[PDB]
Amino acid sequence: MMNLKPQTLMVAIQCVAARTRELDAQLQNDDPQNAAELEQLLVGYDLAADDLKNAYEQALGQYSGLPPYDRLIEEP
Amino acid sequence: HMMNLKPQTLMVAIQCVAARTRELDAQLQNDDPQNAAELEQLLVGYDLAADDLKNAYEQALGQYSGLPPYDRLIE
Repeated sequence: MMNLKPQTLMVAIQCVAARTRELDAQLQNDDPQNAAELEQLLVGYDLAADDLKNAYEQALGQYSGLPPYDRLIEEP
Repeated sequence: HMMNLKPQTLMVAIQCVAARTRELDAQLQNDDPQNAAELEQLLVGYDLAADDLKNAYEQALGQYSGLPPYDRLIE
């Protein structure tokens, strides 16, 4: 039940967004490797991303000066 | 007592940060010191996040049954 620190939330959000773009790039490759498995992972990454985003929207009211959420998830 | 992140979110985060940390460690052995300072600053941050994640996941291991050991996540 503890909260995560806002700094932790930024690191996690940026990390999962990058991993998500990495797997999307693989899947759009001409002859894809392990597609079923990448799609299963991506379900999980999206759920984690959505949960992080909710926690960050709380942080924005509590810790000053944080970037807008759309900046953290920018490509790049 | 309020973000209420799900255990599974913490698992994905833990794994993601451990992987990004190994990536930056690898890059530091490529023999290009150009941005070594910058990668080392980032690595401090990644380690801080990893510690905070680890704390939170240990709470989860106390509230819920059948979650994987922490060490399995960071292998």
